[PDB]
Formats: sequence, structure tokens, C-alpha cells
Amino acid sequence: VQLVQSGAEVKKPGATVKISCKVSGYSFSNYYIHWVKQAPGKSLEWIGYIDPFNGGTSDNLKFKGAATLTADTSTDTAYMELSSLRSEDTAVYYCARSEYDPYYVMDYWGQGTTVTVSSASTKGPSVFPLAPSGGTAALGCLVKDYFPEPVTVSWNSGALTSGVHTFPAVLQSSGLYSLSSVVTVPSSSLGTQTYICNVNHKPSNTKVDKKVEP
Amino acid sequence: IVLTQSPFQSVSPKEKVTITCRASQSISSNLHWYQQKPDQSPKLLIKYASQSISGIPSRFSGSGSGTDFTLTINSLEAEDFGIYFCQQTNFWPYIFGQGTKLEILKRTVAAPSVFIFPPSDEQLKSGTASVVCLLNNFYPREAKVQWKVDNALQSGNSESVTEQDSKDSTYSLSSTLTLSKADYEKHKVYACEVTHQGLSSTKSFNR
Amino acid sequence: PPAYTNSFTRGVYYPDKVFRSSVLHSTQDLFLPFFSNVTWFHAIHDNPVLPFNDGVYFASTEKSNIIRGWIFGTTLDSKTQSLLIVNNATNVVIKVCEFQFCNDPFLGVYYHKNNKSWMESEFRVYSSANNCTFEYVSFKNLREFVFKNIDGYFKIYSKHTPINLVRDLPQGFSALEPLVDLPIGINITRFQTLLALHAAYYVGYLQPRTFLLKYNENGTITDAVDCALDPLSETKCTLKSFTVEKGIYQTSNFRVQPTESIVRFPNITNLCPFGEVFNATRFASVYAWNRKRISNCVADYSVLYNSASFSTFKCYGVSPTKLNDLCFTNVYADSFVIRGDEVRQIAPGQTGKIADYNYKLPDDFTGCVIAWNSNNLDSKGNYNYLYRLFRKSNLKPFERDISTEIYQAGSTPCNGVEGFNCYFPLQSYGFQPTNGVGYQPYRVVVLSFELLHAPATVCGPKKSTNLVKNKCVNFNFNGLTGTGVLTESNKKFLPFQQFGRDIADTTDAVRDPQTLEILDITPCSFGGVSVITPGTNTSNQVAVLYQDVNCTEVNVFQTRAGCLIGAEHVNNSYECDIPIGAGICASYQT
Amino acid sequence: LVKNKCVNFNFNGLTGTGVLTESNKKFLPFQQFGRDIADTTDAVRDPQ
Ligand SMILES: *[C@@H]1O[C@H](CO)[C@@H](O[C@@H]2O[C@H](CO)[C@@H](O)[C@H](O)[C@H]2NC(C)=O)[C@H](O)[C@H]1NC(C)=O
Ligand SMILES: *[C@@H]1O[C@H](CO)[C@@H](O)[C@H](O)[C@H]1NC(C)=O
Ligand SMILES: *[C@@H]1O[C@H](CO)[C@@H](O)[C@H](O)[C@H]1NC(C)=O
Ligand SMILES: *[C@@H]1O[C@H](CO)[C@@H](O)[C@H](O)[C@H]1NC(C)=O
Ligand SMILES: *[C@@H]1O[C@H](CO)[C@@H](O)[C@H](O)[C@H]1NC(C)=O
Ligand SMILES: *[C@@H]1O[C@H](CO)[C@@H](O)[C@H](O)[C@H]1NC(C)=O
Ligand SMILES: *[C@@H]1O[C@H](CO)[C@@H](O)[C@H](O)[C@H]1NC(C)=O
Ligand SMILES: *[C@@H]1O[C@H](CO)[C@@H](O)[C@H](O)[C@H]1NC(C)=O
Ligand SMILES: *[C@@H]1O[C@H](CO)[C@@H](O)[C@H](O)[C@H]1NC(C)=O
Ligand SMILES: *[C@@H]1O[C@H](CO)[C@@H](O)[C@H](O)[C@H]1NC(C)=O
Repeated sequence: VQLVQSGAEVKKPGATVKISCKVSGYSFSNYYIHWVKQAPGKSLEWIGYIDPFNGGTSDNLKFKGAATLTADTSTDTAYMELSSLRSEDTAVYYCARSEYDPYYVMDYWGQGTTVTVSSASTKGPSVFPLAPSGGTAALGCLVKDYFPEPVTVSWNSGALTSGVHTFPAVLQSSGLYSLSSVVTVPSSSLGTQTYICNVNHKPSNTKVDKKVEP
Repeated sequence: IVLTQSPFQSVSPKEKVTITCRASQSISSNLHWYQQKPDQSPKLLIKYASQSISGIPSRFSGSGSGTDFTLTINSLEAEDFGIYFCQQTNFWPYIFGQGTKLEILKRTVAAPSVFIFPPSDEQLKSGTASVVCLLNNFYPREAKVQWKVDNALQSGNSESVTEQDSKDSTYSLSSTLTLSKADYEKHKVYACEVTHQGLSSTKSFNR
Repeated sequence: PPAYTNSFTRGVYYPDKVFRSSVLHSTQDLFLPFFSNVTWFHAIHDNPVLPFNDGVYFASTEKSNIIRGWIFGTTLDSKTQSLLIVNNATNVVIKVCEFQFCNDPFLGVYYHKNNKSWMESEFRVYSSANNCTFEYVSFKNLREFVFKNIDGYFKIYSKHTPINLVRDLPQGFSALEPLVDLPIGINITRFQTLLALHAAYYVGYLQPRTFLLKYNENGTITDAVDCALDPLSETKCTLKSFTVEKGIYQTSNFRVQPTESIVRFPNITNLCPFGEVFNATRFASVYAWNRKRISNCVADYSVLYNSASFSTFKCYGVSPTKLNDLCFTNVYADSFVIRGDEVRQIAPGQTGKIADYNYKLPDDFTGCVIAWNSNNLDSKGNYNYLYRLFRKSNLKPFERDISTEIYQAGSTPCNGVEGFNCYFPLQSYGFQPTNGVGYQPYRVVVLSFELLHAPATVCGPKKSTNLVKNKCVNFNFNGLTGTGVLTESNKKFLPFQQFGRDIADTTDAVRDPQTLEILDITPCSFGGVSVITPGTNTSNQVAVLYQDVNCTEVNVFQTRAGCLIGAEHVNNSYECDIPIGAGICASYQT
Repeated sequence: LVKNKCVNFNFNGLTGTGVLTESNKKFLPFQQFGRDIADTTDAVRDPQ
């Protein structure tokens, strides 16, 4: 019904990403919580279903991360801590509530846990303005050189909203991500108004705030 | 427990699309279905292959016969598009269907809106010069982004996104021309020429 | 970025407060090993967080005394005890005083005013300190410190000492006496220094090296020799000497080390008959099921993959991922047929129709519940299958109740026949092809096992890996445990045999149960290490002799005595000088 | 503190039994004990 999970990660191959999936909106104990692996550029692939009362869990052979689904009854959290990590263990892992029988019915999974598993470090953006060319000038920010995904690019810390059309990042020559967030701005607003993209990248603890100027 | 789905089916509005989950070897009556819009929690369309779980529109339907397991979807709407997954049940752990990406025709083709940008003063200063072209509200999601350094072709360092799903059920595309500040200054016009259904556009910032 | 350099001999300190004289003393204590990487830094025109590790080192080259501060701890939010040290106008000023931190803790300096540099209160290093569990008050030059948390004692050492060198740590040796001990009790995991903002400084990391130390008359450490530095410096730690006179010594013992490991369990042959359970055409009913014990077999859990397999494979006792190497003791597959929705009624912490009356498994039960649909097969329908609809109470764990007695609903005795308020407890399921999936009989097995705590009979299925030869490995063959070098052999082992052995009773061979063949064994290597040196009166150049080995596992030569590294072979022959073995005598000449 | 006389003692937590004397052995400012080859406590220093 509802599942809250672990945060975004960049994980060493061989390390352990511990993905908590905490039960809200329903009862942890009445449902197998399935787990599924969506990697970037891939489809759903089974890893394992947990049982909430039963620590023993069927795990996928396939890719085997020695995945151990631990059923936490205090916090109502089905954990998937995936060992044997790999660049293909970079993935969005959906914990999937389902019945405790050989009835497997899973509708709203976890919101998804976007976990990179890679040797690369967690890196945020290097913020930059975009320079403009009836009365609408084209300016914005090209986000730069960050890792991993995702990134939410706000504007003026909530003081700029409308006109923004955000274009998710390029996979670039470095295998990294440059996205261009652009707010369509008036020419009369130029010089009387400040345009600052606030580009947050969580895994790397990076906040850089910068002005967009003509 | 082996099944597979068609990689995608591109169908047209008001047409019906029955999406195929075809299981290998043994099969049980129970099977399940999905639509996943990209990068989102897969939402269960069908239950036991005979039952659309509550909350799933009447156009999404399901059935199965032997190895065949079908998600019958009817009268496509331009907003509906997603990736359609199925689940083998029992008979040992499962292969989720590889998904059906829904590409719906009759959506509105448009000339991609070019927001083209030079490197910021701090991009030029630092030495990393990115000339940034952007492509907006064009259907289908297609381009060949040809960066023109002056009028010449740029064979390397020009960046190209694969066109993506936007909020409007349109398709947005980014392209940046990455240069040194030296490569930026000495060529006047960096031209974004985007071949869309065979039709290039022109917008540029004179460097 | 770090720009490294070479530690030389720095970072030797008095490990305690004892005094001695002219006595080489081997102490094993965290030091800065000789000749290692030292992460270097600047103050130019820069003081990040580092690891604290087990200890640290430190230095700096100050004409101007710009590097004045230290901030250690776990966190730097104050949720630890936040250590601190500050040095003000030569006045030592310490604290542990704990505060909220900041991003660029620093110290201010100004250019050429009456008060030099001003910003003596600059000191926005954090917000404000609160609870203080200690307090105190008080290139030309060189400082050196050492910071190590041991037994809640964060030590310090130091030399404020003059130099002439700009570029790096000077080459030279000066001991570090302790200054302080603070019983702070933190565990520092990191730290940061604090500059003076308008000055190089170093870092090592203390390691558990063993030094030979030479105290002098006055008891000031004059010199040291790391033990583990290199071949020679282990010969000085053996002799407790700084003068190693000519001839062959002996220091260490090198042992080749296992590559990975080898498990071996017999493939094929026979196994635990999971199939003779699972594919039995008719399982027993639910009121009376099939308990078939499984004993003394390599488990068959492999083949359970390729088949119709199961409606679910669900393990209530332990993870199936454990089962593979998990060693059972008393194995019981519970083989019976039930209706579909009752697989939900076979599990721990479960009630319903089945779990109450005709079949029972514990709520602490140890095993795995298995079922799969017999719709395809058992039905024709199938009346061979039945359940007990009523009993007077709820079952105990593992009581098969085959009693056919009629359940008496009312007060009037039934007299062994049905009637008013007399219910036949045993109700069959007709399984008709026109009834749905929930009514389908599922063909059910449950592993019922003890886990540990009984002697070894059944193990998990075969983890037996592939086999590697001519290469030092670790191994286990069917309960034979040992480490050695497996090869092919020619010793014809007896068909009904298993081990070879040897005259000292030590295992000399084996047989591979998966493909029967005769593998020798052989210890890893051994050999001792013998440093062959001319007297340190002459040269620090040494030539190591790894004895009694073949030269791989290590300018190399090969002897009859062993693997000799660092002495060029010579086709001459001279009188013996330093005898090695088997008639090979080294010497130092060109 | 009595000298040239076989006594018993506790020094600062150090204990042992021997004949204390006036010694010329130069100790270190921060060094508590002295010692000798066998780890046998030898020289000490009166704290007071
Ligand atoms: C040193 O401090 C650290 C953190 O305050 C402690 O280290 C943790 O120890 C636990 C197990 O005891 C590990 O699970 C953590 O991963 C460790 N964290 C880090 C950062 O290493 C440690 O307990 C302290 N030392 C002692 C002796 O207690
Ligand atoms: C010291 O640093 C160098 C890098 O130049 C590294 O190669 C070397 O391994 C380090 N020392 C040791 C003992 O590993
Ligand atoms: C130096 O430290 C002492 C320690 O209490 C303090 O009293 C003094 O104000 C500090 N500053 C100066 C300039 O002495
Ligand atoms: C030993 O102490 C004397 C004190 O008179 C000093 O002169 C001498 O330098 C000391 N020894 C060393 C090696 O420094
Ligand atoms: C049951 O028979 C099938 C053949 O249809 C076989 O593949 C499978 O291994 C058998 N099951 C067991 C447990 O032996
Ligand atoms: C091991 O397996 C192979 C093929 O799987 C078989 O030929 C061989 O006989 C097996 N070993 C034994 C001892 O049965
Ligand atoms: C040892 O060294 C001294 C000088 O340090 C030298 O005079 C002497 O000859 C050397 N010993 C031998 C055996 O040569
Ligand atoms: C040394 O190892 C080689 C294998 O590289 C072997 O052929 C040779 O016989 C070995 N000799 C001895 C003395 O171990
Ligand atoms: C010693 O002499 C033989 C031939 O007499 C030659 O093959 C060999 O290489 C020589 N050894 C060295 C170390 O030069
Ligand atoms: C210790 O105190 C005594 C008197 O209380 C005095 O005679 C002696 O000189 C003092 N020594 C030191 C080192 O403080």
C-alpha cells in the first residue's frame, strides 16, 4: 500500500548496500514484500520475496548478491541488504508488498530506491548560469559533472517556479551527467530579478548556489 | 520458470493493444501484469492473469491460455504510455516480463524549440566550454543533433542526449557542445541543427 | 591534492616513561614506520578532514608559527566529545570544550600593524563551547607531534627543533618525549587542523611496527631500527645489535598461503532422494501425511530447480540460501496433498481449518513448506484425497492423527454409527477439472529438520567446487580437512578406500569422489629465511636465502640449499667465506 | 626517605624492596623509573 525505503547510494563492488523498506499504509506482517531489480536501461528482474514473520526468504539465483531479506517487526521494515555488489547492482530496487501464500500480488511497490553501485565517488554539480541570446530571453543553468542520479534542480530556492522546463541529464563523454534546466524569462525582468538555480545532489553532500546573468 | 515479452509494441490511439506475456515450459493459471512509466514504481494491472486488480482502468484487461498470458489494452491515450511488465507465478522464482514500451502514434509532431546557450563565464573561465542546445516539445522522440562549429562539422566533443519523456507527454532533448574556451572563442557561430523526421532546425548563439 | 614525500626516520618516541642506558631495547609499539608515504599539505596564497586511524603523526616548518590548531573527534557536530588544542602567542591553550562546528574553522592574520596580525580573537571556528571535561592554559624551525588514543589516553609528544631545510622533512633522528596525557575518553575517528589565515605540514599514520631502540648513557634515544623494514633490519632485531657482523643469520619463516579453498562432496553416485519424495505420484493425505526421514546423503536440493517445481518454495525455519551449506541433522520431508488455500494454513503463526485439526507444524517450526499443483495429474475426480473436518481440539506439533473415530457433536452416544449430531470427521475433496485453482490439490512437502544440535548425518547439498592442481590451496574433501598442494598422482588407491596416508600417519593423498582419481598432497613450502650479510661494518647490502624452496613463491639464483635472492651466481670457485649450504659459500667481493 | 638501609617502599604506585642510595645516574625530566637489562626496577626518583 505504501513503502518508504533507503536513500540513494553509490556502492563499491563487493560492498553491501543496505536497502531498508519500511511498511506504512498497511501491515508488514500480513504480506510478503517482494523485491525487484530495475537497473538503469534494464527491466524488472526478480531478486527475492521476504516473509515478514519468516526470516527465511527465497532469493534469486541469477544475479546473486547473497541477498538476505531480513524482516524487521519492530519498525515494520523489510530489509534488502545486497552484497556482491556490481555496476549492474546499480539499480532501482522496488520492494513489493504481496500476499503470504503462493498468491503473489504486488501493486504499489516501494517508491523505488535509486542506488548506484559503482567504484566512482559521489559527486555533485558544478553550477553555472546560461547566457541569453517579444521580450523573452533564454537563460538558465547547465548542471555539470555529477554522480549519481537523480538530481532535482530548483530555482531561487523556491522564489522562481514558472517558465521552467527541465531536461534530464546527458550521459556525457565522461559517463557523467549534464542537465540543462531553463526557465523562460521576460526581458523586462532582466536586471530587476535574480535567477539562481539551486542544484541539489544528495549522495555527495553538495549544495552550490549561483546567479544566472545576461 | 522462464517467460518473455515483446520488447515493445508501438500502437496508435483508439486502437487496441493486447500485450503478450508468453511463458516457456511450465505454466500456472496465476499471472500478473504491469504498466511502468519510466523510472517509477511498477503498478500491477492484472492479478492471477484472470483478474484486473481494483483501481486499474477497464481498458487494461487480462487473460491467459496455457503458455499464453495477455494484457489486453484498448483505445490508447497519448498520456497512457509506459512499460508493461508481467509476472510468472509459482513454478520456481520468476522472470518479470521484459516490458512493453508504449509508443503511441498520432501524438503531435512539432519543430523542437531550441534554447541554445554558450558556456557560462565561469565555464569559459575554468576552461570547460559547453555550448548548450535544447530541444523541446517534439514528437516522436527523435533527433540527429548536428553541431556546427562555424559552418563546419564537429566530429567530437559534441554531446547528445537520447530523447526523453517530458511532463506534457512531449519529448525534450538536451545537447551541449563541449569545448575548451579556445575552441569556443575562435569559431563565431555554434549552430544547433537538429534533424527531426528529416527536418533540421537552426538556432544559435554567436560566440 | 596530496603531494607525497618520504618519511625517513621521523616519528620515534619514548613508548613509556621508563629510563635506560646504552641498552638496545626491542619494543613493539605503534610508530611511524621508517620510509613510508606521508600525506603532505600546504599553506599557500588546505586543511581537510583526515582519518585519525590508530594514531597520527604531524609536523610543520614554521618560521612564522602559522599552524596553531587541532580539532579531533568522531563527528564534529558536538555529538561526541570534541577535542581541541590552540596555541596563542606561545601560550599553550587547550580544551575539550564542546561546541557546534563550522565549515572553514580558521585563524585570522593581518599585515603589518602595531598588534602583529591582529585577529587574535578571530576564532569563528565554531559557534560556542559548552561542557568541558578538561581544561588547561599557558626553513628555520621544525615541530613534530604524535597523537594516539590508547586506553582513553590521548597522548602527545613533541620536539620544537631547529632545522635548515625548505622542501621536506630533514633526514635525521630525534626522539619524541611525551608532553601530556589526557584522560578524555573520546574515540577520535578523524580530525582537522586549524591554520592562521593571511607553512607546510605533514601527516603519517602510526602502525604497529616493532622497533629496535638504542638508548644512550643519558637515556635519550639516539637511534632505531625498524624490524620489518627490509631483510637486513630483521637481522638487527634478532641480534639486538646495530652492528651485524659477517655471516649467515636466520630471521623469519615464510609460508606460502592458500589460494582459495576446495570443497568436495560426491557428485551423482547417490544423494538424498528429494525426487523419491517430491515426484511420488500420490502423496499421503492431509489428515495422515508421509514422514520420510532423509539420512546420510549429499542433499539433492540442486535438481529442485528444473521441474514443474513448486507452487511456492517457502522456508519457515531458515533461509533456503542457507540450506545449501546448512547441515541438517534429522531431515524430514513432509509429503502430502491438500487443497490450495490450505498452503496458507501450513506455516508458523497460522490458524484455520487445516492447522487446527488434521495436520500440524509448530510456530517455532524449523523447515521449508513446499507445494505444487496436482490439478494436471491427480484428478481424473480424485477421491483418494481427504481431510479431517472436525476434531475436539487443536493438534500438537508432529502428531499424525489417523484415527477414524466419528466426531460426536451431541450428548447422545453415536454407538460407532452416524446419526443426529454425529459427524464423519474425514471429508474428502473431489478434485474435478471444472473446479478452480484455489480448489486445486497442491502437492505438498515440508522439510522438517533440527538444524544443529544432533550429530552430523546430513549436510546441505553439495557445495563441492572445481579442483585446482599444482597450486597451494586450502581444501576440504568429504570431511577430510587440510591444507596442501594438490597434484595428479600415480598411487593406485583401493576402490573401497578413501584416504592415503604416510609413515608418520599424516595424510599423504586423497581420492576425488566426483571423479575418482588419486591426488597427492604436499605442505605449502616452509623454509626459513636466512639473511646472508657481510658485516654491517662493510655494507648494508644483504642477500636473502629462502631455504628449502623452489623459486617462484617469492636478481634470483637457485641453490641446492634453497632460493637465494640478491647474490649473483659466479662460475668461479673460491675458498669458503660465508657458508650457505650444500657447498655454496657467499662473499662480498666484486 | 632513609638511605643506605634495607627498607620496603611504595613510590607513586611503584613498589618493591631494596636499599635506596644517592645515585649520580642522570634521569629524564618526564621519565619516572630507571631500569636495567632484566627489566628489574633499578633507579627511581623521589617525586616530592
Ligand atoms: C571508535 O569510534 C568509532 C565511531 O565513534 C567506533 O567505530 C564503529 O564500531 C562499530 C562496531 O563497534 C562499527 O560497526 C562501525 O562501523 C564503526 N565506525 C567507524 C567509523 O569505524 C568504535 O566503536 C570506537 N572505538 C572503540 C574502541 O570503541
Ligand atoms: C607509497 O605511495 C606510493 C605512491 O607513489 C605507492 O605506490 C606505494 O604502494 C606506497 N607505499 C606502500 C608501502 O604501499
Ligand atoms: C591566550 O590564552 C590565555 C589562556 O587563558 C588567555 O587568557 C589569553 O587571553 C589568550 N590571548 C592572549 C593574547 O594572551
Ligand atoms: C648527556 O648529557 C650531557 C650533560 O652533561 C650532555 O652534554 C650530552 O650531550 C648528553 N649526551 C648526548 C648524546 O647528547
Ligand atoms: C520430477 O520430474 C521432473 C520431470 O518432469 C524432473 O525434471 C524433476 O527433477 C523431478 N523432481 C524431483 C524432485 O526429482
Ligand atoms: C560427476 O558428473 C559427471 C557429469 O555430470 C559424471 O559423468 C560423473 O560420473 C560424475 N561423478 C560421479 C562420481 O558420478
Ligand atoms: C671494520 O671497519 C673498520 C673501520 O670502520 C676497518 O678498519 C676494519 O678493517 C673493518 N673490519 C674488517 C674485518 O675489515
Ligand atoms: C621448480 O619448479 C619448476 C616449475 O616451474 C619445476 O619444473 C622444477 O622441477 C622445480 N624444481 C625444484 C627443485 O623444485
Ligand atoms: C657458467 O658457465 C657456463 C658455461 O661454462 C654458462 O653456460 C653459464 O651461463 C655460466 N654462468 C653464468 C652465471 O655466467
Ligand atoms: C615539594 O614540596 C616540598 C615541601 O612541601 C618542598 O620541600 C620541595 O622542594 C618540593 N619539590 C617540588 C619538586 O615541588
